[PDB]
Amino acid sequence: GRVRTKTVKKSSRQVIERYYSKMTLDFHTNKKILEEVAIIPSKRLRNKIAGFSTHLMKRIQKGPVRGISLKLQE
Amino acid sequence: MIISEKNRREISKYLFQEGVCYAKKDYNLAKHPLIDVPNLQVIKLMQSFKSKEYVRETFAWMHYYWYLTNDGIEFLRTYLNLPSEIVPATL
Amino acid sequence: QIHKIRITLSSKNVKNLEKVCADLVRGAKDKRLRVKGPVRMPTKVLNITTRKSPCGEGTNTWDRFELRVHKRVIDLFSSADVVKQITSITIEPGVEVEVTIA
Amino acid sequence: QISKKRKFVADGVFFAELNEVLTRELAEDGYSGVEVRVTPVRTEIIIRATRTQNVLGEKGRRIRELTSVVQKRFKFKENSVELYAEKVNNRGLCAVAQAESLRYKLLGGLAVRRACYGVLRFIMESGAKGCEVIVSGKLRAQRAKSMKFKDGYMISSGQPVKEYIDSAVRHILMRQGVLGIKVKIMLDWDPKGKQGPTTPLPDLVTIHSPK
Amino acid sequence: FQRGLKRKPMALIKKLRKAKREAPPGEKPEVVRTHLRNMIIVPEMIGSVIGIYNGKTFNQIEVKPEMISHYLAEFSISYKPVKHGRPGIGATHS
Amino acid sequence: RTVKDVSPHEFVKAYAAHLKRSGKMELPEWTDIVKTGKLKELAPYDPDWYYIRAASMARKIYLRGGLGVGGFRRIYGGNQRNGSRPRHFCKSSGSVARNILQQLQNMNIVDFDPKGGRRITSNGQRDLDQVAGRIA
Amino acid sequence: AVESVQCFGRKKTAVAVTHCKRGRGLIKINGVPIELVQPEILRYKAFEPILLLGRHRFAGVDMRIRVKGGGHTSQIYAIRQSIAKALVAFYQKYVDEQQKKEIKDILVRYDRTLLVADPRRCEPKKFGGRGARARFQKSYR
Amino acid sequence: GHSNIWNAHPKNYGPGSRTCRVCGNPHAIIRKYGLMCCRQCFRSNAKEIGFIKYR
RNA sequence: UUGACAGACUGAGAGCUCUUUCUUGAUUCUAUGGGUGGUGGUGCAUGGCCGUUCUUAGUUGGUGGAGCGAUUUGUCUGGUUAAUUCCGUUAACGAACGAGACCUCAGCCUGCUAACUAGCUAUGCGGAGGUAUCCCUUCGCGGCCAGCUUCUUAGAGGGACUACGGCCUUUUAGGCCGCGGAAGUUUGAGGCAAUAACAGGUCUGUGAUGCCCUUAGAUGUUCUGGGCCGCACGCGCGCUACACUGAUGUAUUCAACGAGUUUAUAGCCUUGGCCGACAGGCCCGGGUAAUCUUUGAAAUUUCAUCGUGAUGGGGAUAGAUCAUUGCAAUUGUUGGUCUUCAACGAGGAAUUCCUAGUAAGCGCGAGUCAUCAGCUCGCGUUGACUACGUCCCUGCCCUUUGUACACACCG
Ligand SMILES: [K+]
Ligand SMILES: [K+]
Ligand SMILES: [K+]
Ligand SMILES: [K+]
Ligand SMILES: [K+]
Ligand SMILES: [K+]
Ligand SMILES: [K+]
Ligand SMILES: [K+]
Ligand SMILES: [Mg+2]
Ligand SMILES: [Mg+2]
Ligand SMILES: [Mg+2]
Ligand SMILES: [Mg+2]
Ligand SMILES: [Mg+2]
Ligand SMILES: [Mg+2]
Ligand SMILES: [Mg+2]
Ligand SMILES: [Mg+2]
Ligand SMILES: [Mg+2]
Ligand SMILES: [Mg+2]
Ligand SMILES: [Mg+2]
Ligand SMILES: [Mg+2]
Ligand SMILES: [Mg+2]
Ligand SMILES: [Mg+2]
Ligand SMILES: [Mg+2]
Ligand SMILES: [Zn+2]
Repeated sequence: GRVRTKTVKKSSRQVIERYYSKMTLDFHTNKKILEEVAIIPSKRLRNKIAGFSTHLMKRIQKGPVRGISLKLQE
Repeated sequence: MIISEKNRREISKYLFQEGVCYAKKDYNLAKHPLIDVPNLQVIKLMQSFKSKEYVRETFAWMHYYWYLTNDGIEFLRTYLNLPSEIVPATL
Repeated sequence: QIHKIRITLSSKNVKNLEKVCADLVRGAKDKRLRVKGPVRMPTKVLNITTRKSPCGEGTNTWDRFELRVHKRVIDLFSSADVVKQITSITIEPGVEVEVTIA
Repeated sequence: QISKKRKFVADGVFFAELNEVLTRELAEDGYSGVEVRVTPVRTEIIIRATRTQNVLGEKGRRIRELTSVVQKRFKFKENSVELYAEKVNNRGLCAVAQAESLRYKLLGGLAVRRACYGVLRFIMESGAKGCEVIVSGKLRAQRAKSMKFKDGYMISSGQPVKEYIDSAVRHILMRQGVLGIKVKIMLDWDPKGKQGPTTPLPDLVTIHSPK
Repeated sequence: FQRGLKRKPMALIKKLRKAKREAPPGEKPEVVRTHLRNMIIVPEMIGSVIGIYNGKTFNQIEVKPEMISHYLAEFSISYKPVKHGRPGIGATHS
Repeated sequence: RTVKDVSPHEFVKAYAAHLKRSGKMELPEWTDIVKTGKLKELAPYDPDWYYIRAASMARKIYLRGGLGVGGFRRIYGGNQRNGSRPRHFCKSSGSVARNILQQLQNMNIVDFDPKGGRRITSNGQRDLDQVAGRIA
Repeated sequence: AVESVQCFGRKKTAVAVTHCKRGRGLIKINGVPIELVQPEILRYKAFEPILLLGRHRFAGVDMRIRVKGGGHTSQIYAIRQSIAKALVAFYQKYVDEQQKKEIKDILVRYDRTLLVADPRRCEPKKFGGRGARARFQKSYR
Repeated sequence: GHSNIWNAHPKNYGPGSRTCRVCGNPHAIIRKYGLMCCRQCFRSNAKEIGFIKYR
């Protein structure tokens, strides 16, 4: 199966919380943003976190997501 | 162990002159690499010195390493009749 | 007073080997010399497979031991004195330098 | 004039033999390790130890003797191989030094529990992320047993073990047998690389603070 | 023979010659005992009385014309032929 | 039309026939008594096996001009059965290859290569090309 | 300026390279006509890129193919893949993209392996058995 | 013993002519690349020699 | 106190010992303590190492909650995952190991860097063929000032993240299918791998080790020879077969992982030439290596002979004889030639491994190696059937439940 681990989930949540302004819905742009604003030891981990962040952004566009606190939403 | 006087003199001279001496654990080796004397005679003479504390012995990877001490230096000087000024090259 | 100087570099550390190659290349370039290479030979992989157990009991498990040797070739069209001066630069441990003619 | 394979294998064998010889000779003097550097017509051997005074001896007599014996045994050309003695930085972060210290304490009659706890505390206060000490053998009875002391972080699987973990094993020849001591120290990330690996843990992600 | 015999086979042949010479007329030569199991029988050795070591004892033989070009080991068996007794415990039910 | 443009089997047959018709070959007296290699169990079935082997070898030298007796032994070798033991590669007879090479050199089809082995001569190239063309 | 392309097909360890340039429409492998490729049974696989497109499309290009590695079947598969890729590249770089797309589509509709290399490779064997998965026979008594 | 007898047996080949350079045992000697080390000693000293386990 | 000529003794040019008597000089001999060595016992005294429990997902603190306490919660009803992986529920909150991450190999890059120890392209020359000048096809050699890096090598990077579309699922975690894509089982295969344990193996790997035994007529060491292989019998892992989907004899031509010298006349891998039927021998030489062996396999493909006959299947057994290694080949070391031509006609109860470049067939390199591979570790070549489900058998993980078990049901 493909279940994101606690590390990926936490990293994506924190990245979205801290840099929601620059986030986009495109995986490549999100991964570039992650490379810019974070230190990820592994490229595979970076891609996984970027994909999960894109998914979380897609959900946020629909509406509130539990576990993520956005200043503008609040 | 029976050792010829010339062989003993050569071993003592080399030991005093160099301050250290190694030997592979090969009893049947015809000649010591650094001394013309047989390896067995060299090893047994060094063991005799170590028994009475004239030398410090170390063993590792099938090899003997012998380092002269102060008592060994005094004994070698007295036995070789060398002047007190002459000392092993190590110092 | 121009000769094809052959430089052979051998090491177990790819990073150190590549850094030394780059330093030699930049040193040669700074002198307006002609540099050919580095030519990277196929990696030599010394392999030893030995049984893990020190005795004959248990499932026969084996340890695959590999020692990789990396070789590089650099050719310079210059004189012995200048190539010697270039090679005089500091070289980290684990890298073996050999300089010859042809 | 030998092939590269044999040359490199011989270099490794020489390094291992020199390491073993130095350990055997400087057991009591303290021997953190050895490093071999090869330069044109010159080879340097650096002995990392906690007590360089003993290694050098009076006026370098012991180190000169070691250099001479090493050269004679390893066929090195006269005045071509030379030995240096160097202090070990943060000796508490070296398992070999800590293992030797524990061996000395146990041989001195000190209680195993007290010695292991002292070693653990010294390692932790020296800046180690975590540490573990294992003492195995006949302790207090004819039946052998194992004593484990642990404190702090520790990893045991994956590649990061090879760089973040520094481990040592030693034997103590007691009156009634042999006591095996294992020391395992987990280092901490060091950007400079002097005191720890210059690489972060694979599963460590840091997010820069937004402006 | 091309590679050449060492000193021991030559000594054995000389001893056999001496025994044959000292043998009284019309009588067999004395026993010559040896460990050389790899010795090759040559025609000159015909009629000699040889004890061949088999690892425990010197088996006695007399050299015959038909045994030339053979090893002395071939006529001094080093093992006792096997005569089988009843199987012991653990021979079956494996 | 050259050798490369014709089937190897047909060219081998045609060149063996041409070599036999030429009459310059001097078959050794033992051609009817020896196997083609220690790995074989029986002698070649075809009486013209010597001419066929000569034609095949000549084609091989025409294609590559650096082959030797050992190379031909390897080329014409194969698996050897060892009864109850597994099979392994085995070399073929070297005397046959040496004699065939000597005969071809005598006929001037090949010559010694400066780097070692044998090389096809211009006359050999011409003869092989004509045989290939006439195959049709 | 010479008008040519070079495209490689792969199958296991077999590598084939097709050099395709302007010409009268000949096709040769290692200097031998493609019609004589061995084994004779695999001539259909060898010619498939040719049977699908027709000889007229090849009538204006000379193709020289050099192969190495692998085995008898792998070399032929690499040969056909290299032929297809070389023709597609030549049409792309000297012929209208419309015709290039048409030939690519017809080739892919028949077989995708004609342009995409098969990634299968031999699995390393593990100790405790003769094969990658096969283990030594187990006995309990 | 007598010089011509004591240790007079040739030792130019075979297991008896080779021993581990570390422990001196004559069994399981790894002669590849000139290591001349028994398997146990080599497994103990592989890291120091420079042999790494990748698979 | 050592050594030794000759004779005897001895398996023996071991002065081992005796006869005969020469040489050497405090190095030894004798006795008492103390050592030393031992593949000598003890793995049920131990260290280290390895195997197994156990390939599964499991394991444990701090502060809180419950209980008088052993203990318990955290570590869970449910959904989901390969996963104690996550989503959530929640007297638990925060954490630390294991898992994952990680590292190695393979799979894609016509994009970057660089290749006379790798190649391609075109040109110049030359050979052969075709109309023989010019033109076309195919080969051989040079261009460090012909160009280039597609093919080969190896460094840096890119690339896959279920990214995108449709359904199901709690607006979650996620799952199935699908286009595209080199790759959509964690992309494939490995390395590493927690707590706690076994009286599991190893004292015969170690100058690792306690205790016990022996220590000069030795359980030390060495030499000679034999044995470890001995053959009414039972068992395990395997090799060769029972044949025509084949054997034999031609012709034909496609790999990869690797390994290689003391140069002495020469030692390791060996090219080429000559001799020979083969086995092998001799002579020039190359390679300390992408430079030379390496121009480097078989199964397979093709054409003939064989024709259902234990037959040209099968190659056990045995005779004669010839070479190579080795100081030594007999109890055949191994390798050749001819000859002999056993069981075996597909195998009972039982029982092993295996889900894709996998099983199976085919061969090749390395370890052992003076000479021996039917073995082990790797490599590639041709290349499938079936399933993609279950707990029926054998076991494993969690929960509930019973216990008179705790040496724990082999109770
Ligand atoms: K143990
Ligand atoms: K608690
Ligand atoms: K013991
Ligand atoms: K051993
Ligand atoms: K079940
Ligand atoms: K479970
Ligand atoms: K009940
Ligand atoms: K209970
Ligand atoms: Mg971990
Ligand atoms: Mg893991
Ligand atoms: Mg013994
Ligand atoms: Mg045990
Ligand atoms: Mg509590
Ligand atoms: Mg609990
Ligand atoms: Mg390229
Ligand atoms: Mg036990
Ligand atoms: Mg046995
Ligand atoms: Mg087995
Ligand atoms: Mg080939
Ligand atoms: Mg028959
Ligand atoms: Mg047959
Ligand atoms: Mg089973
Ligand atoms: Mg074996
Ligand atoms: Zn060893």
